[PDB]
Formats: sequence, C-alpha cells, structure tokens
Amino acid sequence: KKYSIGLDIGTNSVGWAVITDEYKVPSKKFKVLGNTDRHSIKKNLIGALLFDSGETAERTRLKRTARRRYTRRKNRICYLQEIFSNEMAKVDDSFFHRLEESFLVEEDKKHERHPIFGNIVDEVAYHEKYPTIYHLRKKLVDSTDKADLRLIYLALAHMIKFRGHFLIEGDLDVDKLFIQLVQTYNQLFEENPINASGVDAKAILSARLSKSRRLENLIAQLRVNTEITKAPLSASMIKRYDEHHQDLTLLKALVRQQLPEKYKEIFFDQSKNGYAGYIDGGASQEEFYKFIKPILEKMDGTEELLVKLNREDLLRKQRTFDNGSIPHQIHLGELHAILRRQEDFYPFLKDNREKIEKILTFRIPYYVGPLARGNSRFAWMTRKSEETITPWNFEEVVDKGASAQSFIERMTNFDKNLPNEKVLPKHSLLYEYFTVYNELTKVKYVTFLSGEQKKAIVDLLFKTNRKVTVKQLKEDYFKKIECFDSVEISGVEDRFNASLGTYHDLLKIIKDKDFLDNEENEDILEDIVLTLTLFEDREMIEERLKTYAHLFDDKVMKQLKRRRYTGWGRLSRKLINGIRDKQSGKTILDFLKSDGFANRNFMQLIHDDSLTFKEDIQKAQVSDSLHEHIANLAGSPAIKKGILQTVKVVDELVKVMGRHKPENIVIELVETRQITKHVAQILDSRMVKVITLKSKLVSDFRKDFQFYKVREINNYHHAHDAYLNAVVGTALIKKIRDFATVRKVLSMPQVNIVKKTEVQTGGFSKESIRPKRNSDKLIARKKDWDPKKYGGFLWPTVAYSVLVVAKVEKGKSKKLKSVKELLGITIMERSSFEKNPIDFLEAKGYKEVKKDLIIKLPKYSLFELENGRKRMLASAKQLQKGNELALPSKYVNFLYLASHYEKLKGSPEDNEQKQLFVEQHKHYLDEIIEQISEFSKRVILADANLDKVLSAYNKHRDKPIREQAENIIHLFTLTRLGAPRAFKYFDTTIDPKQYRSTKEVLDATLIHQSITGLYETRIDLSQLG
RNA sequence: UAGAAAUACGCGUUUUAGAGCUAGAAAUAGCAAGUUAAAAUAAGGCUAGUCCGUUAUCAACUUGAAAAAGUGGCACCGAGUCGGUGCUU
DNA sequence: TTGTACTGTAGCGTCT
DNA sequence: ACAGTACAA
Repeated sequence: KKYSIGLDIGTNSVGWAVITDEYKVPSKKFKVLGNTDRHSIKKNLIGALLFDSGETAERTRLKRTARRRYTRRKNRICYLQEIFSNEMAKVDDSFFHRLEESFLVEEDKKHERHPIFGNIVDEVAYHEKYPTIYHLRKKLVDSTDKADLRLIYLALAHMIKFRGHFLIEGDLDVDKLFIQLVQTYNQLFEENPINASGVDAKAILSARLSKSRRLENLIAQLRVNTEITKAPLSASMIKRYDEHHQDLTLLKALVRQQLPEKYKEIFFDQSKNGYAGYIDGGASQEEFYKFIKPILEKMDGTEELLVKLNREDLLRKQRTFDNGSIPHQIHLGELHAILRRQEDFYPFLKDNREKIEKILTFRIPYYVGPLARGNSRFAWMTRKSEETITPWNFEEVVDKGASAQSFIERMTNFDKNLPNEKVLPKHSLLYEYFTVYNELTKVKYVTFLSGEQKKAIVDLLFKTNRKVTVKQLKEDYFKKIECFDSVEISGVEDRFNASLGTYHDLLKIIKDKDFLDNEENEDILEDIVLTLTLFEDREMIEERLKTYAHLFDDKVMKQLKRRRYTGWGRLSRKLINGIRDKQSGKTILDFLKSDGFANRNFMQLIHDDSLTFKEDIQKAQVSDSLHEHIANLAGSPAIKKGILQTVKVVDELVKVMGRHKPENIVIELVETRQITKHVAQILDSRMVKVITLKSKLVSDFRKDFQFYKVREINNYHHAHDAYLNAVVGTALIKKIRDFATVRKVLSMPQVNIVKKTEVQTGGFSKESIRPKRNSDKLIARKKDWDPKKYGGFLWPTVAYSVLVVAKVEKGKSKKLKSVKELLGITIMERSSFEKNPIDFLEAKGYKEVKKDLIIKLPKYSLFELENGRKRMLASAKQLQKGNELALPSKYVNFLYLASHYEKLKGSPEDNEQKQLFVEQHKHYLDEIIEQISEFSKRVILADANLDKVLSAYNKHRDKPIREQAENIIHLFTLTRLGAPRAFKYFDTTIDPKQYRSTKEVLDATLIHQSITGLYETRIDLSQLG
C-alpha cells in the first residue's frame, strides 16, 4: 500500500515515479485490451511524459489584430464606395464591379479586363499621362480644372487605404525645435553640455547627405521636400520617379557603351539579382545596391551614381519600406485640398465633405475595443443606442464613460501578494516613495537613518532635487544640520537608483506647491497619475481632469493634457500603507521610515513570522470541474500545459494502485511556489506531504556517486530524475537494503516513456502564396479562385490521420478493389470531416467505407511492429522512430568521464585518477559501437549509413579519447527518440533519411497508451479490413 | 522576468491591368520598356457584429445530447524495453 | 503506372 | 514536415 511519488516539472517533460521506502520499484502485470492475443503485460511503475511545448498567445493576438485592421480597412473602402455609388452609377455603374473583379482572369471577369476605363486606348492614355497614382494626386491637388469622377475616386481610395500613421495628434522650423530640445535637455540634467549654442539642425541633417557623413559632421560641430506649394509628398515622389527614369536612361547608355556582356544579365535575367530581378523578381533595395555597387566601382563615369547609392537615393521605388514615417495629417491636408478643388464641379462632394474627412481621420480609441455588440469575449463597450456604428456617429452612440470604466477594471493587474487589490503604477507618487524608502532603509550611518532624520532629509533634499547621492547627504544635511564631520555610508554606489520623478513633475507643472506637499491631496494626485498611465489619447484624459475643476482651473491644469506615462507596478496601496500590524501599529512604509535607526527591509518584514504581516498574507492568497478549476489560474499558456499533465498524471497514478493515495509527493522560481500551494488545495477540493526539492541537491548527489547523466543518449533520464527527486525527498523527510537497491533499479531497461498524441491545431499552412502552376497540390486560397490559374498555398498542416478501410476503383479497366490505408485530415477539413465523415470520405473517392471501424489517428500515434520495433507516426506521409536504448551504468559512466577533461581536473586525486581509467578500458567505446550497430540492425534497419560510420570509425579511432567520446555522444542522433537529423562525426556529416513508407504500419499493432502509459489498448490492424 | 488585452501604420506575396517592337515558317537573336494600380492576406462561420476564426483542452472503451462520470488484482525470482511462477475470484 | 532518394522549401518590421 | 524531379520497378 505505502508509496511515494517523485515528479519533475519542465516545459516539455513531466517525469513521474512510484517508489517504496526500501527504494524497491514495484513491478506489476497490467491488462491490455483490443483484438490482440495479448491480455497481460509486465511493466515497471517508472515513466516519463514527453510532449510538444505549448504556444503562448501572442502570435494568435497579432493574427487577430491584423484580421481586424484588414477588415476595418475594407470597411473604410466600403463606406467610400457607398458614398460614391449613387453619383458614379450615372456614368459607370460597373466601376466598383470591375474593381472587385480585377483579380480574375479575362474569362472569369464578368466585364472588360481594363478596370479604370473598360477599354484599351483610354487606359493606355491614362497610364501614359499618369505613370503612377502620384501623378494623378498631384494633378488633382494643383489643377483647378474639372476631373473625371473615376480618377477622383481612385485618389480617395488610394489615399484612405494607405493613410499613414496616427503618432501625431496635432494638425501639422525643425532647427528651432532642435534648439528648444537641446535647451530642455540642458535644463533637464547637468550632463552632456552642448559644444556651442549656434547649432542649426536644418543645415546639418536635412541637407542631402548620407547618415555616416551627417553623423561625422554633426560630431565635428559638437522627409525630403521640394517646394512650399501643396502636395509635398506627391511632389517629392514625382521627383523620385523622374530621377529614377533619368538614372535608368543613363544606366542604359553607360552599360550599352561600356559593358555589352553584362547588359543581358542585369536587364533581362530576373534570377541574378539584377535590375530585372529588382523589378520583376524578389530583390530588395539593399541587396540590389550591394550587387550593383561593384559594377559601378570598378568602371568609370559613375561618381554621382556612387554618391546617390551611398545616400540610398538611387533608383528608388515609390512603395517602399521606409514610408512608415509619413503621418496622416499630410494625407488629410491633401484630401482637403482636392475636395476644395472639386467642390464646385461636384456639389455632392460639398454636401458630405466632413464625412470623407472623418473616414480618414477616425480611429477606434485605445480604450474602446472591438464593436462587438456582445458577440466577442474581448470587448468592453456599452452603447447608448442600438445603432450601426459609423465614423460619422461614433461618439453619439458609444458611452465613453462606461466603456472606459469597463476598460479600467480589466487592464490593470492585481498584486501578486495581495490578489484582491489592483496595482499602483510604476510612476505613481506613492510607488516612488516606497521604492526610495526601500533604497533609504539599507543606508547605514556611523559618525542607519532614523525616522525623524529621514523626514528631515526628505524635506530638505527630496523636496527640491531630482536625484540624490550619499555624498550629498553627508555634505548637505549631516555636515550642515547636525554639524557632523563625516558619516560612514555604503548604502548605494554613488547616486540613488530611485527618485521622486513624478513628484517633481507636479512640482514643475502646478502653481500651488503646498497642495503637492499636503498629505490630504495624495489620493487626488494618485487618481491623476493613474489616469495618465491609463490613457494616452486626448479625450478621456481631458474628461477625468475635468472633475478637479473646483481645485484649480488655470492654464497649468490645461497643460497636463499632452504629457503621458506608460507601464504598471507590481505593488498596491492596501499592502504598503494598508494592512497595519497588531502590536507595532506600523505599515510597510511606516517601518521603512523608522525602526530605531536600525531599519529593517520589506522582505524581512514579510518573512518574519513574529510580526503579523506574514500571518495576514497567506489568508489573502486563498484563491467545481477541474478544467475550470485550472482555467482561472495565472501563468503562461505554454507553462500551464505541464500543470494539466501533472494533475492528470498524479490522479491516474493514484487510480492505478487500487485508488490509494501516497504519503509524500515531491516536486522539482516563484511559479513552483504557486504550484505547491495549488496542488495542496486538492486535499480539500477534490479528495500527501508536498515537499519542495532543489535541483542542485540532486545534481550534487549525482556527482557524489557513479550514476551520472548524459542527455543525448536516451529519454529514460526524464524519469530517472523523477525517481531521484523521490529518493532525496523521502531521504530528507526521514532525517555573515535500500542503498543496495538503488544500484539495481537505476539500470532497469523498461521505463514507460509515452509521447502525447494531440490533434495539431494551428494555421492553414506555410503562408507564402506560391505562384500559378499545373500541379494539383496547390491549395485553393479562395473558393472561386482555382489554384491552376491563381496560385495558392503549399505545405498544409495536418490535424490528424484517419485510418480507413474501403473500396477504391483503379486502372483504365476500372476495378472495384479493396484498400486499407490511412488518410491525412488537415485543419480546415477537420470541421467538415467531424460534421460528416462518410460523405467527406466519399467526396475524395472512397466507396462504402466502414462506419464503425474509422480510427482517429493523431500525431505521435505509436505502432508496434515485428521484433519489438516501435515507430511513431508524424503524419499521413512520414513516420518517426520510437525505440530507445539503455546502456549499462558502467557504459554511461565511461562515456561521461571520458569527455570533459577539465571538469575531472577539479579533484585530481579521484576523478583524474578515474580519467586514467578511461584512457584504459578503451574496449568500452567499442562496446558502445556494437550496441549502436545491434540496435540499428534491430529497429533502424539502415544499411549504407552504418557502413559509412564503421569505415569512419576504423579510420579515425586513433584520436584522443575526449573528442572520441564527444563524437560518440554525437553519434546518438541515429538512435535518438524523434526524427532523423544531420549530425557530425570526426570527418563526415551523416545525412538523415525519411521513413516515407506508411505501408508497414497498416498491418502492425496500434498501441494506444494512456496519459501515464500504464494502461494500453492494442489494436492489431492486420485483422481489420 | 513575465502572463493577458486594445488601437495603428509600412512592406512582402499572388493574379490581373499598364498593347512590347523588328528580322522573322521559325525553334531564336537583337532593340524598346520596366517605378504604378485593383483585389485578397488564413477556407470561411452565424449571435450578421466595422464580430469571430492559428492561444488553451484532448490515449482506448462503456454510459451521458453534452458537461461529466465510470471501466484494468496481489507476492516472488530474474531483466533486450519486460518474462514467468504461485494465490485469488 | 507506383516506389525510393536527394533536394529545396519555410511572412515580417515597427508602433504604441 | 512537405514538394518535386528523376529514376528503379
């Protein structure tokens, strides 16, 4: 009955063990089910759970937000189409139709293949007159002539689809701003004085030069636009286009006159990274520059061309990766220019100009979130009226106060020590007091700081200065006030890490200094800085300071509206100047102010059980079905997977041994402290001494005895550490034949190593849309879009394999022949297959499948074959090795100690004596060799690679023993659990092979293994079908 | 050190449009041009929202729509991935 | 016409 | 892990 469990935690492995007090590992016979003749198998109660590490949610978040912004961009286009439809349907009703059908091929289009004019000659004339859309944009901004409505709609569509950035909140010289900027740094701190006040940023930086030249000339002293007239971006990039055209013409002239042989390569071959590769191919700007630059370097006449290339201004495109710095205000200024130019010709545009200006200028606020109407789990909002939200009426519908209230009760964290309380900001004034006082506490005094002394030095120094150093204490306070000669201080190396920056920020802004120094107004200021941390946009920031009009109303209250904070703390109000000690009557801040000039630290206050903070803490973190009992827990989704596997493994381990519970369980920094308390809550929630273990102890004891570890050998070590954890835990809890038993049970060759079988959730496929081809493996990215003509994705991610037995007709003389095979289900046919399996299987060509014999086969499904061969299943088209080798303990001690000479030199009298013992007994390495050869001939069945490795063995077995042992450790890739990989011996890189053949498992024995692997069901697929 | 959320840009990819010309039966060779635009950016789903869809959970069997619950003996000697002995109902 | 080997193939930056 | 060419039948 009596037993204990050892258990290690990891990102990919959960090791489990069952152990007795005499350290005897019990061995028991277990029922197996299925159509096999086997009915009882003998296994040891030692095993390890191996699984793929889970994903944290950020990638899904980026994909979700990207989906939303694509949808919103399409909705902006839809709004503008809805506006222009009524009037341009008079001149061209099918214009939007030709725009949306522009992707289709000429037969698939329901209209003419030219989208803009519906005819060849007008489209050619438009392209000749306007080579780009920037030509059209500049013409519409500058010219006052009446324009065709299609061109204007093209301007607005291009202009709102790509609309720049919202990092500028105003309306919108640079040298004067730089002068004020360096002046405000000079006021900000007494560091890095300027060389001279006559700096002129426009002369040095906006003048056309490279970044290195501008940097060097700026150090020596210490966005390009053309004309004042409107449309500056269109003018600058039309200059860029004209310069590109002139440089193209001069390039053609120079390479035709000078190098006729490389003209073909550069201007026709799209694969050799030439100009044809820069336009037609996938070449970037930088790689095109670096390939073309030697051509102009070795041959003459290209000095201006080199200085253009060094500024990266040579042959630029318009659509360029550096366009991410253009704000949206230049865009809305350009659009306001066009709709002022075309308002009299089209009074329709005069009727709703502000609507289009709103579609450009509107953005969902930071705090509002998705416009869900309760259809989403992410949204916050409540709407005042049940209307369809448009940019034209967003604030009329949305209750911003309630939306921001729903915003604030969610984003801020809860204190890790006080889970019921929301956290203060990092830049909160009280947080600055607490971090400064935690730094002041460690400040010693010999001639620590006393509370009256701390109050005085704060009122003198911290009331007036932005930064504090220990020398400034001993010269400004202790020499001045108390007239001391010197004070021995070693609290902090020179100046203090912490400071009251936000306190000085209010001292900078508002006029009433006594209002800031008064302790009554602390809550108002905390609400203010909380507000500035919460919101970064103007509106609700202005709303929340409008509550404080009755305190002050001057323009210095107005000036808070522009400045902002970001970030959040780890510490809350009700902890620190909250809970009060019963005896002392002092909170955390009260003790950081004073303890008899012998002040005590925060973590000292928490850890000391004599004071009542330690009693008051765990009763605060005292935080049903098991899945929802864990679904509310904290921690990353990647590291929670081990927690579910742990709780399942422990429950079924109890379930195996006659429903009987252990005496002690042992678990393998702060996260495991939360784990040991959460697993201790099971004692009163679902129904056992949960004992913590340090890994350095087991590593040291492994160094004390013979049984060392090598990771690359085998995966039995992922259960040996669990048994070791059990060993040390039960051994410990009985403490400025068993010691004889451990040796035998260490060498046990059967340990239940189980790979978890999950359906693979994730994306469609690898995401690069491959070009058109005649292959049938191209995946249709859209339902109508045939991948023969429109391309699509490749490499889909399989969800699970599906074994089917059915009848399939093959051959020209079509014969209904019986077939047994497994089929791969990818992620987006999983829904249709789980909806109706037989109809979907019939759709792919299988006839009269067996309904009750369809077997769902996930990834890492395990098969048993003849002669004990085990193979793991990766997909419908690739297998995976699943057999492990165990060396005797003498062999792994030889292999570990032969490598790592300098680690065995730490104790020369014993380990380096044992180092001599692994220069001799070189036969053990030959023993390792024939173990690998025997195991490969048994289950790997590889021939040519083994002759290669034995030839390389016999030719390089002369070399020193350390590198021999480390390459023998490197040799285990051939025998490793998992996939074949390329790996390095002394002189050759051995290529892996692919087990493409799935036919050898269709008559094997499928081995379902449990969560702990002690219970099995063995379906022999040869009997089926 | 972190977890989890919101609002946004700029590219990339794919297809189509931006008439290629000459000598040419021509398989080809020479010349001209090349910068941009549209659409999509997980198939799609129904609560039809300017929402959601790659995060989390998941051996087999029997019940339960499902959630969920249930279903597989022990002592000993050995160890090629576990083998057997005996007791038991 | 159906199996084995070698081989290239693999959405991101930057912003809060 | 998947995709395609280029052989062995």
